[PDB]
Amino acid sequence: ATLKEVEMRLKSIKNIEKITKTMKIVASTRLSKAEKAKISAKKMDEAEQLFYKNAELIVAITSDKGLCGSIHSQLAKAVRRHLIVTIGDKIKMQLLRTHPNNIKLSINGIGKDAPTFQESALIADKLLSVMKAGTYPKISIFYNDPVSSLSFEPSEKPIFNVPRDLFEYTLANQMLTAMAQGYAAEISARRNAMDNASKNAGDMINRYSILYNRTRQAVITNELVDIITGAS
Amino acid sequence: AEYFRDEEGQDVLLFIDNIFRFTQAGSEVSALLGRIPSAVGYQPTLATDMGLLQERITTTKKGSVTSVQAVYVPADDLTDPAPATTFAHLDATTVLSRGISELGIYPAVDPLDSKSRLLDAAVVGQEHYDVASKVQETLQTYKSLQDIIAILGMDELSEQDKLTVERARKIQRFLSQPFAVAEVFTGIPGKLVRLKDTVASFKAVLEGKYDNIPEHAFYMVGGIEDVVAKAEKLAAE
Amino acid sequence: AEYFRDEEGQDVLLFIDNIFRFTQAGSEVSALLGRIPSAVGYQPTLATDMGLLQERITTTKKGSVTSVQAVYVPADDLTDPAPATTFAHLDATTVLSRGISELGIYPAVDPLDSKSRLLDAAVVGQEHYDVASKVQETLQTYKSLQDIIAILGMDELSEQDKLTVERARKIQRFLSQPFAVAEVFTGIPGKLVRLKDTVASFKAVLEGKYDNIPEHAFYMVGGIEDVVAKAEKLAAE
Amino acid sequence: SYAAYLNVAAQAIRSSLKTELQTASVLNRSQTDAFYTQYASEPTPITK
Amino acid sequence: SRAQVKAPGILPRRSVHEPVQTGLKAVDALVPIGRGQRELIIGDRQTGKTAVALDTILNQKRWNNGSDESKKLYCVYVAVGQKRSTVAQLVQTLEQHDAMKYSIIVAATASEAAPLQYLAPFTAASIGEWFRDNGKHALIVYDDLSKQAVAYRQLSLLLRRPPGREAYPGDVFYLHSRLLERAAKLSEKEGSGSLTALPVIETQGGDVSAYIPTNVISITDGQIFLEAELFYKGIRPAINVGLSVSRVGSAAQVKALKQVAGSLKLFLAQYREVAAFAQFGSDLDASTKQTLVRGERLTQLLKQNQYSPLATEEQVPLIYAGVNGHLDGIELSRIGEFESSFLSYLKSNHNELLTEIREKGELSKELLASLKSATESFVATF
Amino acid sequence: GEWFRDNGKHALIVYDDLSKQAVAYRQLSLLLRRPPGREAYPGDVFYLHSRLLERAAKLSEKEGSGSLTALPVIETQGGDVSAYIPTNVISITDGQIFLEAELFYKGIRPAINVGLSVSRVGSAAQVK
Amino acid sequence: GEWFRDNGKHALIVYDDLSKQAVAYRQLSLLLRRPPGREAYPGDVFYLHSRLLERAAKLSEKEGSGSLTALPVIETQGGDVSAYIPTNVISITDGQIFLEAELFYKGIRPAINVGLSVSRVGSAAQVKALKQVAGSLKLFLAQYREVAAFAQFGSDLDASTKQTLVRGERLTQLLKQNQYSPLATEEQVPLIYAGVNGHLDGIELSRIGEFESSFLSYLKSNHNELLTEIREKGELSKELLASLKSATESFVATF
Ligand SMILES: Nc1ncnc2c1ncn2[C@@H]1O[C@H](COP(=O)(O)OP(=O)(O)OP(=O)(O)O)[C@@H](O)[C@H]1O
Ligand SMILES: [Mg+2]
Repeated sequence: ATLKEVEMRLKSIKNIEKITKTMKIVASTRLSKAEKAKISAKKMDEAEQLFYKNAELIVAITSDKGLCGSIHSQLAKAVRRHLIVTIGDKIKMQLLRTHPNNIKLSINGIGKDAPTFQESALIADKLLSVMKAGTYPKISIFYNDPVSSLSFEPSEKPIFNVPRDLFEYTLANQMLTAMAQGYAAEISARRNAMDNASKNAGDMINRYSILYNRTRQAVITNELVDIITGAS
Repeated sequence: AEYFRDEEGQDVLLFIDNIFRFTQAGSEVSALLGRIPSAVGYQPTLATDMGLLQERITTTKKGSVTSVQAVYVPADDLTDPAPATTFAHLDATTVLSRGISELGIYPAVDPLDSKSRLLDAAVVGQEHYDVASKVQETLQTYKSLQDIIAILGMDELSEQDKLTVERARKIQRFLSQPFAVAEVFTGIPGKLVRLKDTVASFKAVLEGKYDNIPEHAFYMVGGIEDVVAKAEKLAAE
Repeated sequence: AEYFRDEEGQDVLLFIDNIFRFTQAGSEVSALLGRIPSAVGYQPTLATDMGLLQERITTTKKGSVTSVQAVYVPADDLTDPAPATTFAHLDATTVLSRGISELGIYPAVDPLDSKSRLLDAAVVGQEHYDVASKVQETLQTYKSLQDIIAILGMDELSEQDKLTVERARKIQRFLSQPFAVAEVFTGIPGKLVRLKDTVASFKAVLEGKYDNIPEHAFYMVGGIEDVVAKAEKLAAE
Repeated sequence: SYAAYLNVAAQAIRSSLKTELQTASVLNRSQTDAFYTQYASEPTPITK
Repeated sequence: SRAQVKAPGILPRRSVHEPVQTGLKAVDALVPIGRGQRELIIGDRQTGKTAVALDTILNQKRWNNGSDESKKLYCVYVAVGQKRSTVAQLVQTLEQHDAMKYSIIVAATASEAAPLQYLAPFTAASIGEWFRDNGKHALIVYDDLSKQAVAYRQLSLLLRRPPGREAYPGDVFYLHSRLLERAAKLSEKEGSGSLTALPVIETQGGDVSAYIPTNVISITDGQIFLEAELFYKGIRPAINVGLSVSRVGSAAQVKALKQVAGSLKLFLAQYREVAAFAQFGSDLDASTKQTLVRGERLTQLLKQNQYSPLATEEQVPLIYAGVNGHLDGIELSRIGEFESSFLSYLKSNHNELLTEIREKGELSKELLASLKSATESFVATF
Repeated sequence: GEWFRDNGKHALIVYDDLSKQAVAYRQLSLLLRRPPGREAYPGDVFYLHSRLLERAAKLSEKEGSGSLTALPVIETQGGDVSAYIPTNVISITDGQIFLEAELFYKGIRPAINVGLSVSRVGSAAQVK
Repeated sequence: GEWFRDNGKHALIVYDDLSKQAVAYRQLSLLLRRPPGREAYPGDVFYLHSRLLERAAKLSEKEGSGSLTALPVIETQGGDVSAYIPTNVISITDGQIFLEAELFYKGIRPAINVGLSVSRVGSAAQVKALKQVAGSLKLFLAQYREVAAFAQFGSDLDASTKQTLVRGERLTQLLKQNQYSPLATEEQVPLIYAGVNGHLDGIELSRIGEFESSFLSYLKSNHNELLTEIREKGELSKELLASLKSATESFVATF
C-alpha cells in the first residue's frame, strides 16, 4: 500500500529474477559437457545394442535436485502407468508417497556431476549383490531422453560363459547410457524452466512498476494536501 | 422504519443504497460551511454524523430491524475513512472485490475479507464452522503460493499443495452462483441453494469426493448435483 | 555536562534517552505555535534545533562532553526525517538487534550494521583496521552463504568457505562479553578487555592459531588467554 | 562383480598413467560420491 | 475523582514483577504482560483484538472468587466509538461467564458527542486509579484509542486549531501519553496497587507508519500484533510472534512458563528464519527440515479456541512436550487432539504435577523429570 | 439532446471526454480555494457527472417515448480502472466497454475486452 | 570564485552539501509563510540550485578565459535518486559521480559506481595519455559488472568469461586507493596500462597494492625519462607505448 512496501516488493522480485538468470546461465554452461557425454555414451551403446539387433524390476533415474520443471513428474507418472530401485531422492519421494512398500533400493548423491562407469558399475554391483537382479524374469530402466533442445520424453528400456558376463556388463552400460541422457535432459529443462521464470519475473516487474508510480503520485498529492491544509 | 419498529411493533427490514453517499454529501457541504478539512478530504464530523444515523438502524426490545446497507468503496480503497468507519457499525460485512470479478467469479465476494459475527459453532454448528475454516484455509494457502505459481510454476509445489491448489481453484469457482435478476445480462438462469446443501457440498469437496471432476463443472452452477450433471454434459461433448 | 567540562576540568559523558522525542516535541511545539508543517510533519527548524543541541556536545581545551544517544526509528524507516537528521551529527553507531539475542549472544550488538567513522588507519592504526576489515569480511561471507547452508548443507561448501564459516561462528561468539554488572542475574563474573588484548586476540583467531579450539570456548570469555583455559576446563570435565 | 572387475582393472590401467597425463577428467572418473540405502523401513546410509 | 489527574512519578513506583495471566498460550509464554504494564493490542480490522482483551478478562475468574486480595484483578473496559449493540453483546458474554461482578464498562458510544469519546478514557483511568490507590489491582482495556484520536481531531478542527500530520492535531501524543502512563505499579509505601493498560489500535492496511500507531507504539511497553494472514491459516489468536515484543519480559512471567518459553522463543526464531523455505521442505538440509518440523508443530501448538482460556498448570506441560521434541512424531493435524487428550490425561492420572506447578510456581527437577516421564507415558499410547 | 427527448425523438450523446471536464472542474475549484479531496479532485466531481449522465433517460408514452443515450468516454492512466473518476462514472453508468491497449497492438481492433465489458441491461435491447 | 573566473584564473567550488541548503531555504520560506510545494519545499528550489550551479562556466578569450568548476554534493537517503532535490540537481549538472554504499562496505574505496557515473563533457577534456590507455576500461568493467553475479559458481564458467573475471578483479583492485594519497597522471597511466594489457594477471589479487607501490618506485628509479616525457607532452608517442610495454613486462616478470 505504502511506498516502503511496493519498493521492497519490487526489490524482492528483482532478486528472484537475478537468482534465476544466474541459474539459466550456469545451466547453459554445464550443457556442452553433458551433450558430449550423451553422444559418447550413446556411441558406446550403439555397439552393444547392435548384437541384440542382429540376434534376438524397474530402475528409475532422476537427480535429487529439483527446480527442473517436469523431469520427475513425467517419469513418476510413466512409471505408475507401467505399474523398484530409485536413483535420486525426488523420484524416490514420488514413488514413496504412492507405493511405499515396493521400493527395494535407493541411490542418492550421484547426479551432482556427469555420470561415469564407476558409479554405474558400483550400482550394478550393489544391485546384483543385494537384490540379485539377474534372477528377475524382467528388468527395465526408466529415464528421460532429450528429444530436442527444448523438450524431452520419458522412456523405458529393457534388460534381457558369455551370457552371464554380457548381461552383467550391459547392465552397467545401460545404466550409464540412461544416466547420461537424464542428466542432459534435466540441464536443458533447468535452462528452459529458468528462462520462463525470468520472463515471468519481468512481467511482474512491469506490473509493479505501474503500481509503484501510482503510489508515488498518490503519496506526493496527499502529503501536499496535508501541507496546504496546514498552511490555509 | 422506526415508526414500523416502535409504533406498529411489526418486523421490519430496511434497505439503504448507498450509504456512502450520505457521508459524501456531508463532505461536499463541509467546505462551504467553513470547516477545516480532515484527512484525504472528508469532513471532521464523519465519524459522529455517521453514528447519529447508523445507531438508529438497530433492533430494540420493542421491535426488530434487519438492515442491509450498500457501502461504496472509492478507488477500491477499503482504507478510505468512510468504509473504515462503517465497518465498525455492522454485524455482517461482505466485501465485493474487483479481482474476483475479473476472474469471472460472480457474485465477486472476497471469501476472506467477508466476515460475520455468527460464524461460531454455538450458532452455525461445528460441521459448518469447520467447513468454513477449511475453505478459508485452502483459499489462503492458494493466495500465499501465487508468486511461486507466477514465476516458478506448480511443479515445484509439494504433493499436498498441488492438491490444495486444485481444490482451491475448485472451491473459489464453486462460490460462484447465478442470480435470477442477472439473467438478462448473463444468460445463465438463476439458482437458489439451501444452507444445508451448501455445507454438505463444500464438505464433500473438501473431503475429496470430487477430485475427478474438472474445474469447469463448478463454474456458475448451484449445488454439487449440478456439478455432476454438468460434468456428465461436458463429458458427452 | 558542560559545567563539569568547563568548570570541573574533566571528561564527562552525557546520555540522552531518547533523542527522537526531542524532535517529536519540537514538532508539537511548532504545530501549536502555528508554524507551517514541513515534510511528514516535522518542524522547519528541525536541523537547526538538532544542531543547537548537538554542537554543544564537543571537545574543548578544558575537556570533552561525550554523548551516547538512543535513537528511536519509527516504523524501522531510517529515512524518516528524525533519524535522518540525527545521523548527520553522530559518527558512531551501535545497533542492538533482536536478531542477535534470538541466537543468544550478549551484548547483542550487530557487528555489521554497527559502524564508526573513526575506523580509519590514521586513528586506530593499520593493525586494527586490518583486523576489523577481515572480521567484517568473514562475518559478511557467512551472512552471504546462509541460504546455501540452509537449502543445502555445510558439506556442499568448499573447504575454504567451511573454514570461513567456522571462524565466523567463533568470531560471532567471541564478540560476546559478560558485563561486570550482569554478575547478579546471569551470575557470570563479568570482565572488561583492552583494545590491544582484543585486536591481538582476534588477529590470533583470524591467523588460524586457535582454530583447534571449539566454538564454546569463545562464548563468554574476555580474551583468548582465558579461552584457552575454558577449553582446557571443558575438556577436563 | 564383473562390472566392478572392469572398474578395478580400469583403475589399474588408470593410476599407471604418467602423472602428467592424469587430466582432471581422469581424477573425476575416480571420485564417485554416491550413497545407497536399501528399502518403507531402511537402515543408515552406506557409501558405495 | 478528576479526569485529568497527574500520573505518579518516578519514586513511588515499583518494578513489574507479577503476571497478568491471560490464559492464552501465545501471550503468557511469548509476550508476557505484567501488573503495571502497558501493552498495545494492534491489528487490522476484525483480527482478534477484543477477543484477546476479553479472554484476559474472563481468565481472572479463578483468582477473583478467591479470598486473597493480592491475586484478584478487577477490570475496566472502555468502549470508545463502538456501537451500543456491541457493548450489549460484550455484557452478555461477561454475564454468561460471571465476569461482570469484577468488571466495569465505560461506554462512549458512536452516537455520544465527540467530547465524551475524548474524555471517557481518562474517567475510566480515574476509576481504575481508585483500585490502584487503595491497594487493589486493575486492568484497563481501551477499545480503541484510534477513535479517541478521531474525536479529538474533530474537536480540534472545529475549534479551528491547526492540524498536523494526517489531519490530526499537534498534541495527540500528549493526549495519549498522559492517559497511558497513569498505569503504574506502586511500592509498599503507597499500597502495592497496580493498574494495567491494554490499548487497542486499528491499523489500516497493516501500516504502522500512520501517525497514531507510530505514537502509541512509542508510548507502550510492548505490542501484540494481530495479522489476518495468520487468522485465515487457522492460527488463532493471530499473534505475529515476530512483530510482537515485551520490554518487561521474563520479569513478568510465571517462573515455570519462563523455564520453557526461553527455548520456545529460540526455536520459533529459528523457524521465522527458515520459513521462507517452508513449502519445499523435502529438499532442504536435515537441520533445516528439523527446524521447520518443530516450529510448525509449535505454531500449531499455540492455537486455542475463543472464550477458552487455559491455566498455567495446563500451559507448562504442553509447551514442555513441544519444546523437548516429543511432538515431532505427531502429525501436524493431530496436535489439536493432543493438547486436549493430554491434559485430560494429566489431570486424571498425574494430578500432583499440575497441583505443584500451580502451588509452587517453579518447575523443580524432581518434578521436571516426572513430567518427562509422564509425557513419554502418553506419546507412546497416542 | 433533451429537446429531441422531450419532443418524442431519439438522441445519442457522446462525451469525449469526461476526464478533461473533471480536470477543468478541478481547476475551476482549486482556483476558488475549494479544498482538494482524493487525486486532488474536488469532493463534488461525482455530482459533476451524476447530474449530467442521469439526464440520459428513456421516457414513457405519458411523456412521449423519447430517449437520450449517453456514451461517455474516459481515458485511464496506465490502464487502471481503479482510479477515482473512472470508478465514479462506472458507478453512475449502466455498463462499460473497456478497450485494452495490449489487444490493440496485437491487431485486435476494436479491442473490446469482453471480460471487463458488460451491459447491465443487456439482452433487453439486443435484436431478437 | 567568480573573482578568479573573471580575472583569468581558475577556481573550483565544492558545495558540501546542497541538500542542507534546500532544507535551510525551506525553513526560511515556511517561517516567512510563503506557500510551499512538493516535499514542503518552496516552488523555486530549482531556481535556487540552478542560479547557484550554472554560474560555473568556462569563459571565452574576450573575457580572460577563466573558469569556475562546481562539485556539488548530494546526500541520498537509501540511494534513491527519485527524490525531488536530487532529481533537480541531476538535471542541472553536466554529470554525476555516484558513490554506492554496497561497494563501500565491501571494502572498495572510492566506491564509484562506474555504471551510473557519467561525464557528458569531460571526455573532451581528459588527459590524452590516460584516454589512450583507459578507453577500454569502460568495456572491461561493464563486462565484469555482469559476470560478477555468475562468479561464485566456479569451474563451470567458460574461458572467455574466466578471462573477464581475472581482469576485472585486478582492475577494481587497482582503482581503489587510500585517502589523502592522490596520484599524478604520470603514475596513473602506467598502472592502467599494465592492467588493460593484462600484465597483472600473473599476480595474486591480494598483492596488487604491493605491485603498484613497487611499480612506481621502479619507473621513478629506472625509467624517469618516460614519466618526465609523459607529463611534459601529455600524450604517448608510438615509441613511448613501446618503452612502457617493455618496462611493464620486465617488471612483472621479475616482480
Ligand atoms: N481465538 C479465536 N478462535 C476462533 N475465532 C476467533 C478467535 N478470536 C477471535 N475470533 C473471531 O474473530 C472475530 C473478531 O473478533 P474480535 O471482536 O476480537 O475482532 P476485533 O479485533 O474486535 O475487530 P473489530 O473490533 O474491528 O470488529 C470474531 O467473530 C471471533 O469469532
Ligand atoms: Mg473490537
